[PDB]
Amino acid sequence: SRRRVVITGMGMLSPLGLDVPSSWEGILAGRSGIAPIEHMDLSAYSTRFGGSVKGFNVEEYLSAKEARKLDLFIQYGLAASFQAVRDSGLEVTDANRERIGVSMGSGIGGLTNIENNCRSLFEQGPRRISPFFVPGSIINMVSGFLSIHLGLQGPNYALTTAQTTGTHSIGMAARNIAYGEADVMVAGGSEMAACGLGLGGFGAARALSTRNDEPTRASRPWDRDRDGFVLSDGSGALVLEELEHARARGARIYAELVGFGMSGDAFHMTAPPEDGAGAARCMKNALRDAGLDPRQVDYINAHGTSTPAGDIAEIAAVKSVFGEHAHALSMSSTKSMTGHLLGAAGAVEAIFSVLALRDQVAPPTINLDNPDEGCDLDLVAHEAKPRKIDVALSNSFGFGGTNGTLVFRRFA
Amino acid sequence: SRRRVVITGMGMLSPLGLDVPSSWEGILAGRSGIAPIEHMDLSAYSTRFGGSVKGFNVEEYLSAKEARKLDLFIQYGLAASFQAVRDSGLEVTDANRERIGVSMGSGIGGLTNIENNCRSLFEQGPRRISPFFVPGSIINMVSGFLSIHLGLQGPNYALTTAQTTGTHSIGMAARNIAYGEADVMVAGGSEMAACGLGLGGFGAARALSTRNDEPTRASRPWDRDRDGFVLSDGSGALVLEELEHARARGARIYAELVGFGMSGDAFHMTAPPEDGAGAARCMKNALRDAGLDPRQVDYINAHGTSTPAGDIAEIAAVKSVFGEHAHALSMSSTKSMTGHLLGAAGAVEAIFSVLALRDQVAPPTINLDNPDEGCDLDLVAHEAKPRKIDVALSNSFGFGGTNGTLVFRRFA
Ligand SMILES: CC(C)OC(=O)c1cc[nH]n1
Ligand SMILES: CC(C)OC(=O)c1cc[nH]n1
Repeated sequence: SRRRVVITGMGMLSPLGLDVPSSWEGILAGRSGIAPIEHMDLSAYSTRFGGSVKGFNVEEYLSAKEARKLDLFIQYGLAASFQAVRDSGLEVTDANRERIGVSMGSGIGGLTNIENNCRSLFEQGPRRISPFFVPGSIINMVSGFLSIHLGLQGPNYALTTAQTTGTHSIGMAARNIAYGEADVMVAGGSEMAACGLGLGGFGAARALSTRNDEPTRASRPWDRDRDGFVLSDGSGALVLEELEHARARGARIYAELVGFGMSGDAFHMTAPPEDGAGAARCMKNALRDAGLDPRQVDYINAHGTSTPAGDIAEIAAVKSVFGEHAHALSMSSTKSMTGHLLGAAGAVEAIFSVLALRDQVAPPTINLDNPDEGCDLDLVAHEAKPRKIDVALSNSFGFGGTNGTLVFRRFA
Repeated sequence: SRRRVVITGMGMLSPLGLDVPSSWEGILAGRSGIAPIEHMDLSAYSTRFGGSVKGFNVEEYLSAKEARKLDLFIQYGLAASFQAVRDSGLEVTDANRERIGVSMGSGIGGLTNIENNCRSLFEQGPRRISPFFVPGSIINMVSGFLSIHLGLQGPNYALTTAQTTGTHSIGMAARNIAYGEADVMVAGGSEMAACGLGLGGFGAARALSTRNDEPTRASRPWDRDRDGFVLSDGSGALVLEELEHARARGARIYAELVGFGMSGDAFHMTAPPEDGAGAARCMKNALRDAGLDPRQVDYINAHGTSTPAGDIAEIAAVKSVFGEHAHALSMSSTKSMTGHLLGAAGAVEAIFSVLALRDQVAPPTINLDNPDEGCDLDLVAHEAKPRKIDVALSNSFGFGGTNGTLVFRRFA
C-alpha cells in the first residue's frame, strides 16, 4: 500500500496575476491576460502578442545581485516556489530537511539568456559572456537555488517534457512521497520563452495564432475559427505532502492527489493521432492508478491549446474513455484566458483544478462562439459554471507525443 | 511490492569509440580521446581542445533527411538508444509496447542548433529560423523520437540535472520498473555542448583546463597539477528490465541495479562542500536502498572531474562513508580518458561500472602522476587493475548541489 499525498501550498505567476488568488479571480471572471508584447521589436514576426507576466518584482524574493545571475524562467519558478512554501506554513528543521525535496521543471528553459549571450558572442567575441551564463540558464537551477535558499536536502531534480513538464513534475513528486522517498516535495514548472527564438521558433512551425488584430480572442479552444496556440509566460508550484505528516502539524489541505498517468503516442514529433489514442491510454492509466470508475469524474481541465488537430483529438479521447458519461462531466480550457504557458501549463492548471474542487465551480472556456464539428460536450462556454465536483482531472500533451494526467479528489 | 531491475542492453558514443566494445577497449588500454577541436575556430578562446565523437555516421541509424532536422545531442541519444535496444534482443509487440518507456536526458540540450538559429535571427532575421528549431533542439525529443521510431508507448520523459542527468535518468527509470509503472525502460543521456556558447560559458567561469599544449594530459583527477575539467561529447543508453520479464524471455543479463541515491547539497550554485557532505549522504542513501554493508563495495567509478574542489570533496566523502574499508576498495575516474560528458557522464560511467563487473577489472585513472594531499586511496593510477568486483558504485554531482549514486552487483 502506498502513502496518500495531499496539497498544502500553492504559488503562481500568470498573465492574470502575480499570485494564485489574483489569477483565480481572473479565471472565474473570464478575463484574458493576452496583449501585444512590449518588451521587444516584433515587426518582422507573424505573431506580436502573448501572455506576459505584468509588474513582477523579483526584489520581493531575491537581492538585485542574486537576480542578475538568473534567467527570467528561473526567477518565475523561484517566485511560485517561495509562495507555495509560505502558503503551506511548513517549518524546515534539522529533523526534516532530508525528507523535503524539489522537482521544478521547464519545457524550453533559458532561451532569453542564451539569446542575450549570442548577441555579445557574435558582436564582441566570447570574452563578453557572463561567468553565470551556464548555472544562470540551466533548467535544474530552480530546484538547486530553492534547495540552497531553504536548506532542502531531499530528492533534488528537474523534468523537461516540453508542454507536459508541469504535470509530469507534480505526478513524479507524488510518487516520491507515495513510495516513501520523501515526506514533502515542491513541484511544478516555469517558462519565459517570449524571445525571438521562442516566437520565431514556434512561428516558423506555423504553430501560433496570428490574430494580431484581436489578441484576447486569439485563444479559442474547440471554436471553428481557431488558428493555433498563444505563447504565455509564468510559473506554478505546489507543496505535496504525505497525509499523516500534514495532519500531525495541523496543515490546511486543499485536495488529495489520488491518480497519475503517463503514456507515449509513439506517433509524430508535433501532431497527435486524430482519435487521441495516447491521451485515452493516459487518462485510463490515471483512473486505474486512483482506483476510480470513469463515471466518478466531474471536471476535466483540458490541454485545450486552440490548435486545429489537438482540440479535436482531445474530444475523441474523452468520448472514448468516458462513453455516455462524456456528456455529464464538464470540460474547459483555462488556456482560453491564460494562453499556453508550455512547461508551466500543467503546474498552473493543476492549481486551477484544485481550486475548482475547493470552490465547486468549473472555469469557463472563453471565445467558444461556434463549437466545431463533434465538439458537443459541456465545454463551459463563455461563463463559469457552479456545479458539484468530487473528482477533477488535468491533462497535458506535448511534442514527442508525451502525455500526462493528474486526478485530484475532495479531501474531508 | 518492489520488483528487481537488471541491465540487458547497453549502447554508447564516446571520445573513445562509436559503440560500447570499442569505447571499453580504449578504457582498459588507458587511451585518451582528448584532442584539439577541429570543427570550429577557437583562437579567441582560453580552451581549444576536448573529447569529440570522431567519425560518427548518423546514416548508420537515420536518413540524412531526418538527421538534418536534429541537433547532434539528439542524433547521439538515438544512436546509443538504438544500440542498447538491439543489444537487449527485446522484440517490441502489441502485447508489451505499453510497458516499454524511455528516459533519455541532457544537461544543456540543443545549444549548437540554438547558436546556429541565433546567428540566422541576428545576421538575417526571424524569417530564417528553422521550422524544426523547437522539436530539433528541446531536451525531451531523444525520448520523443525514440518512442516514434520503435513504437514505445510506456512512460516517456526526460531529466535535466546538469552533470548528474545520466545517473538520475537510469535511477528513476529503475524506480518506474520496480514500482510496476513499466517492465522495460531505455535510460541514460546525451550531450553536445562544444560550440561557442558552451566553451565560452564554461571558459567565462574558469571551470575548464587551459592545458592547450598537452590536451591528452589535461584531465588528471586527484593530481596536484589539475586545473579544471575537459569538455566532452557523446551518449550512453541502457535497457533496464524487470528480473522475471528478463528471465521469462531468456535475456542475457549484464548485472543487477540494486541501489539508487539522490540528495541535495543545499550549499552553493556551482561549488561542492569541502567535506563532500552531500556526496556522503547520497552514497549512504544508495547503500541502504541496496540492503548492503558498505564493506561489500569493491569498485567506485568516481565523478572525478579534475577540478581542484570537486576531486578532494569526493575523497573526503568516500573516507567518511567507508572508514577503514576506503583503503580496500578501488576508485577510478574514467574522465581521465573520456573527459566530462556532462549530462551523459553518468550514462557512459554506469556502462563502465557494469563492464567492470562483467570483466572483473578496475579501469585506470590515467595522468595521476603526483596524487594531491590526502589522495592516498587506491585510485588505480596509470593502468587497469584486475581484481574482485561483486559491487560497483557510480557517483555524479552537479550544479545546484544535485547528487546521484547507482549501485550495481553481479547476477547469477
Ligand atoms: C500536442 C500534440 C502532440 O498532442 C495533442 O495536441 C493531443 C491532443 C490529444 N492528444 N494529444
Ligand atoms: C559538481 C559540484 C557541485 O560538486 C562536486 O564536484 C562534488 C564533489 C563531492 N561533492 N560534490
